[PDB]
Amino acid sequence: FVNQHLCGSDLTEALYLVCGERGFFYTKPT
Amino acid sequence: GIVEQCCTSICSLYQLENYCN
Repeated sequence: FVNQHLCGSDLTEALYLVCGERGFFYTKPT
Repeated sequence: GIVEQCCTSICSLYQLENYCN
């Protein structure tokens, strides 16, 4: 995906895929 | 965080890689 705006789920989605079986990382500040 | 880093601003897949596991 070239030049992509990922926030909240949109980021988790790609995040979940960019890595996937490789596990990923997210902010989830709370 | 890295959210806005890729959302507000945009990033490439190589960066989301650095943010992977």
